[PDB]
Amino acid sequence: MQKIRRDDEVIVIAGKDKGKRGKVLKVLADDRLVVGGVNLIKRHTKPNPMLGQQGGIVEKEAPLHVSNVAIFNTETSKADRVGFKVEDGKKIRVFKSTQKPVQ
Amino acid sequence: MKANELREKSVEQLNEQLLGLLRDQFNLRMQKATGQLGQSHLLSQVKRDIARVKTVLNQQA
Amino acid sequence: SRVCQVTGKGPVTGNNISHAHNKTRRRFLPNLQHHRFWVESEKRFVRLRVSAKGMRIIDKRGIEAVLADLRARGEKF
Amino acid sequence: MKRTFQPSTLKRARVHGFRARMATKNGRQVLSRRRAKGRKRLTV
Amino acid sequence: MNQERVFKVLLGPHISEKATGLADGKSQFVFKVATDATKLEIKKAVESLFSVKVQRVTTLNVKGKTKRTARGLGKRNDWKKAYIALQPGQDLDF
RNA sequence: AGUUGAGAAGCUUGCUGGAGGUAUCAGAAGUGCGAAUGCUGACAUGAGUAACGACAAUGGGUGUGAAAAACACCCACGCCGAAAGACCAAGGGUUCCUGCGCAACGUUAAUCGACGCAGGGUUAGUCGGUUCCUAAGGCGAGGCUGAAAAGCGUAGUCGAU
RNA sequence: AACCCACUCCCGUUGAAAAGGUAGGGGAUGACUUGUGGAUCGGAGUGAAAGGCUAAUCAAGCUCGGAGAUAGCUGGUUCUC
RNA sequence: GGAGUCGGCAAACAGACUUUGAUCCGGAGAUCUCUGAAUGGGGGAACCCACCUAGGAUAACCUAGGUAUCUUGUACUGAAUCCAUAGGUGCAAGAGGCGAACCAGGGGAACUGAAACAUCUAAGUACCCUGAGGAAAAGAAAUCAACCGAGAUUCCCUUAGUAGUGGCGAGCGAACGGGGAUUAGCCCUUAAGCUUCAUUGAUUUUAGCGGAACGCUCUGGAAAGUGCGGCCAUAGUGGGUGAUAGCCCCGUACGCGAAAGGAUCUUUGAAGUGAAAUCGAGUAGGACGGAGCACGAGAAACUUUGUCUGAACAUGGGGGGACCAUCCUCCAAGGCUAAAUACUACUGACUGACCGAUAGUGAACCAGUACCGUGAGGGAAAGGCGAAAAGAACCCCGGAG
Ligand SMILES: [Mg+2]
Ligand SMILES: [Mg+2]
Ligand SMILES: [Mg+2]
Ligand SMILES: [Mg+2]
Ligand SMILES: [Mg+2]
Ligand SMILES: [Mg+2]
Ligand SMILES: [Mg+2]
Ligand SMILES: [Mg+2]
Ligand SMILES: [Mg+2]
Ligand SMILES: [Mg+2]
Ligand SMILES: [Mg+2]
Ligand SMILES: [Mg+2]
Ligand SMILES: [Mg+2]
Ligand SMILES: [Mg+2]
Ligand SMILES: [Mg+2]
Ligand SMILES: [Mg+2]
Ligand SMILES: [Mg+2]
Ligand SMILES: [Mg+2]
Ligand SMILES: [Mg+2]
Ligand SMILES: [Mg+2]
Ligand SMILES: [Mg+2]
Ligand SMILES: [Mg+2]
Ligand SMILES: [Mg+2]
Ligand SMILES: [Mg+2]
Ligand SMILES: [Mg+2]
Ligand SMILES: [Mg+2]
Ligand SMILES: [Mg+2]
Ligand SMILES: [Mg+2]
Ligand SMILES: [Mg+2]
Ligand SMILES: [Mg+2]
Ligand SMILES: [Mg+2]
Ligand SMILES: [Mg+2]
Ligand SMILES: [Mg+2]
Ligand SMILES: [Mg+2]
Ligand SMILES: [Mg+2]
Ligand SMILES: [Mg+2]
Ligand SMILES: [Mg+2]
Ligand SMILES: [Mg+2]
Ligand SMILES: [Mg+2]
Ligand SMILES: [Mg+2]
Ligand SMILES: [Mg+2]
Ligand SMILES: [Mg+2]
Ligand SMILES: [Mg+2]
Ligand SMILES: [Mg+2]
Ligand SMILES: [Mg+2]
Ligand SMILES: [Mg+2]
Ligand SMILES: [Mg+2]
Ligand SMILES: [Mg+2]
Ligand SMILES: [Mg+2]
Ligand SMILES: [Mg+2]
Ligand SMILES: [Mg+2]
Ligand SMILES: [Mg+2]
Ligand SMILES: [Mg+2]
Ligand SMILES: [Mg+2]
Ligand SMILES: [Mg+2]
Ligand SMILES: [Mg+2]
Ligand SMILES: [Mg+2]
Ligand SMILES: [Mg+2]
Ligand SMILES: [Mg+2]
Ligand SMILES: [Mg+2]
Ligand SMILES: [Mg+2]
Ligand SMILES: [Mg+2]
Ligand SMILES: [Mg+2]
Ligand SMILES: [Mg+2]
Ligand SMILES: [Mg+2]
Ligand SMILES: [Mg+2]
Ligand SMILES: [Mg+2]
Ligand SMILES: [Mg+2]
Ligand SMILES: [Mg+2]
Ligand SMILES: [Mg+2]
Ligand SMILES: [Mg+2]
Ligand SMILES: [Mg+2]
Ligand SMILES: [Mg+2]
Ligand SMILES: [Mg+2]
Ligand SMILES: [Mg+2]
Ligand SMILES: [Mg+2]
Ligand SMILES: [Mg+2]
Ligand SMILES: [Mg+2]
Ligand SMILES: [Mg+2]
Ligand SMILES: [Mg+2]
Ligand SMILES: [Mg+2]
Ligand SMILES: [Mg+2]
Ligand SMILES: [Mg+2]
Ligand SMILES: [Mg+2]
Ligand SMILES: [Mg+2]
Ligand SMILES: [Mg+2]
Ligand SMILES: [Mg+2]
Ligand SMILES: [Mg+2]
Repeated sequence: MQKIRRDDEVIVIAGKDKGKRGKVLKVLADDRLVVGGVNLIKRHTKPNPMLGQQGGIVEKEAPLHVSNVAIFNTETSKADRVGFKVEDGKKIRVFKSTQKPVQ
Repeated sequence: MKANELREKSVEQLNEQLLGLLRDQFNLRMQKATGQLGQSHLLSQVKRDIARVKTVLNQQA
Repeated sequence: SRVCQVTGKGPVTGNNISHAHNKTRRRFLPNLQHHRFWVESEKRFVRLRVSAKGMRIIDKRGIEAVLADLRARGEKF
Repeated sequence: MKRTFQPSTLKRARVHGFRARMATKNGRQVLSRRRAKGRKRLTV
Repeated sequence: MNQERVFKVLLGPHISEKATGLADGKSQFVFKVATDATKLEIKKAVESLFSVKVQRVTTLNVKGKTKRTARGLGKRNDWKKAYIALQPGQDLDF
């Protein structure tokens, strides 16, 4: 099971956008993430005449490594590590600092 | 077609199902050749329905 | 091939040695002929390709004893 | 001028073909030798 | 033929300038057929699947084109083609 | 670039480069190249020199095009014509036709091409195969022979020219 | 004449060509020429016999192994005092 | 298991799949074209032509099964020829081909060395061929010793480059006696053992699960680096994250885990086999010609056999390196036996005073490929943007280059 999942509130640790907060919109292979509102880039595409075109300059979000973010603990307002707690019949994710489940 | 509901049928009823699926697959190839096939995913979906029916039909013994 | 049917003798190899002691490869072949043997039980003649040593064994042991051995080891005649 | 190679596909298959190698043990050794090397062609 | 071979011999109409002109001036149609199909099976399938009366079928085999690329030399699949002649007046539709 | 030793060499720095290096003393060596008509790759000289592949032969006009000695059409000259014209077989395998192209290929340029990209194109009771029959020859149940592998061969069944 | 050959001169020799070309030359119903298929091969085959030919290789083919054969013979052998 | 997915070069455009459990991983099953031992008959491999039985269609077929050869067994049958023999058909079981090495056998060189070369060497090597197994072979004294004794076979270290042998040249080369690894014997008045089924338990293997502990500050595009202070340790020199991380991620030490397959060891039952009947005769010994013994005919014992001969019967027979006598020690001509030993084409984990793209495999890259040759066969070159494609919208020259 993976510690970082889609639609999770995360905070960026290490990088140009270190300190910002957002939501995970996509999880890639090779351990990379797309987090909303961070690591913005502009892509300049030539409008070729073959089957219409796309446009001029488009601004999107570049992926960043999965070890450069952490789950945001919305009880202490800090980055937190996450573990997996004992399972009666199912796994959950808990915060290592406070042992409460991740919601 | 899910295989759970296929094993409730009979050999008499499974052959009609397989025969109908071959009719539909032929029509899907007519559309593909002429060009009026938007539902491109239906091609591989009917292939697995035919294979599924033949699997259950062999298990009838 | 050149194999006796009762003793199993086949060709073997060795050397020819001259006076100056030069060696060349040679073969030693069994002394085997074709011979018809009278089978008293079958009122028949059986023709075998046996060596002269194998004829002496038939004299000592008999033809019924030898023929049973050949059939036992699956040799055809 | 006449050259050494005068092609003929019928004479090619009857000398160097697959069924010609398989007929003798010395042609069967050729095929097993070419399989051990990994040859893509394996026959004329 | 068994009931399952009927749906597997024809692969689709073949459309081109040559095939278009034949379908009007001669009531003759061009199809793509399975490479192991015979003139007898093509005749029965067209009659059964389109409810028409075919009168003559002619077939030819087409070699696949060979295309050279960076990785080497590749070629396309061989296929089979059929010309199908119908009754004097009747139209074939899909 | 400077500087230090008798030498192999050491040291300090300007510029470039952008992530690794190894004082000292020991221990192990794939430990030091100018030559071997040495091996591999790159680049010189000859030199912008020889040559551009049958000495049948070309001259105008128009068009297209960024650009025409070579492309297309027209007028006019030449050459083959028991072929340098047609058609089968072997061999080759898409070189065939059309649209779009000119970097490389074409011993020059190219708008052209047996060149690149993409489509299209081969329709048989009578043509040629296959199917029937055999030649030379091959293989060959049983069989005979042979250290082993195997050789020859009968019934047979392959093999067109 | 076609077809098969190869006597002479010249050209060509980094060739148009690893054996040709232009002029002449011999045989041209036969011990002829030629297509397709087949048989014989490495101390072996075939040879109207030149030690010729056996895939541009022949006083013993090619290929892979013994094999890094042997070389009293040539050549080379790399920093300092 | 627990949220993304529709394989890569290799991207885009589309269509979809699903927390009612998908892609993905493991056990089991179904399907499995044509060629190939190829096996219905032929063939130029991937093609052509068939026959028989059963079922189904009415036209010019479809579906499912069978049809190679040889060996062994069994049933029917039946030539010359009277009986019965060969021979002929029908069934059952088995075999066939491939594989780098190791093993046991059959055949068997030459270059080279001897500073030439014949005996000799190279060498019973290279190579070709035939069988078997996970190992094989060999194995339970007609053995050595020396008047004291040892006690089946296999492998290692010594004796020892010694005794011998040798155109007595070049060379070849033991044994007795010791030190070890392994431990085991049982039958022909029918045994240990082995194989296959059926059951008693244990242990592994084919997937997975949990898995501790960090902050501030400076330079910087980006801290894991600076400076200060902490925490975890059966886990601290692992890989990578935007520069060098025990505490960011995946891991690591350590604990857990299997519907179902494979394997090994363990019980205790059956069946077969061991198996050759009955203690060994064309055998021991001998003559001629060869091989093997370190031993090349030499005083030449011993083993083996191509040709020819040929005993005795425990008051008998074999050996103790010509041969004789005396002593000593064994009982051939019938069998079966684990372990210690040999090898790696193949799978996994770890390691390296190994290489780092002319190196290391011929081969880091779509390599036994391109290419060369009729064929057997030979056989290359060719890695690196950046942390992230953010891979350069837009304007100008130029042939819409
Ligand atoms: Mg000799
Ligand atoms: Mg046709
Ligand atoms: Mg294809
Ligand atoms: Mg410097
Ligand atoms: Mg520097
Ligand atoms: Mg580094
Ligand atoms: Mg050091
Ligand atoms: Mg060196
Ligand atoms: Mg030098
Ligand atoms: Mg140099
Ligand atoms: Mg020098
Ligand atoms: Mg030179
Ligand atoms: Mg040099
Ligand atoms: Mg110049
Ligand atoms: Mg000059
Ligand atoms: Mg000049
Ligand atoms: Mg000139
Ligand atoms: Mg000229
Ligand atoms: Mg010229
Ligand atoms: Mg010219
Ligand atoms: Mg003009
Ligand atoms: Mg001109
Ligand atoms: Mg004229
Ligand atoms: Mg052709
Ligand atoms: Mg060609
Ligand atoms: Mg082409
Ligand atoms: Mg053309
Ligand atoms: Mg054009
Ligand atoms: Mg130009
Ligand atoms: Mg040009
Ligand atoms: Mg073209
Ligand atoms: Mg014949
Ligand atoms: Mg034969
Ligand atoms: Mg035979
Ligand atoms: Mg025939
Ligand atoms: Mg003919
Ligand atoms: Mg001619
Ligand atoms: Mg003249
Ligand atoms: Mg002439
Ligand atoms: Mg003449
Ligand atoms: Mg005359
Ligand atoms: Mg003739
Ligand atoms: Mg021959
Ligand atoms: Mg020779
Ligand atoms: Mg002479
Ligand atoms: Mg050659
Ligand atoms: Mg020649
Ligand atoms: Mg040697
Ligand atoms: Mg050498
Ligand atoms: Mg000299
Ligand atoms: Mg077959
Ligand atoms: Mg066959
Ligand atoms: Mg069969
Ligand atoms: Mg067959
Ligand atoms: Mg076998
Ligand atoms: Mg010699
Ligand atoms: Mg010598
Ligand atoms: Mg010498
Ligand atoms: Mg000499
Ligand atoms: Mg020797
Ligand atoms: Mg031998
Ligand atoms: Mg086995
Ligand atoms: Mg044994
Ligand atoms: Mg012993
Ligand atoms: Mg005693
Ligand atoms: Mg014992
Ligand atoms: Mg885990
Ligand atoms: Mg952890
Ligand atoms: Mg590390
Ligand atoms: Mg860096
Ligand atoms: Mg780390
Ligand atoms: Mg940190
Ligand atoms: Mg005995
Ligand atoms: Mg006896
Ligand atoms: Mg004796
Ligand atoms: Mg003797
Ligand atoms: Mg001797
Ligand atoms: Mg002597
Ligand atoms: Mg004797
Ligand atoms: Mg004796
Ligand atoms: Mg004695
Ligand atoms: Mg003595
Ligand atoms: Mg015994
Ligand atoms: Mg390994
Ligand atoms: Mg480099
Ligand atoms: Mg390399
Ligand atoms: Mg290489
Ligand atoms: Mg070739």
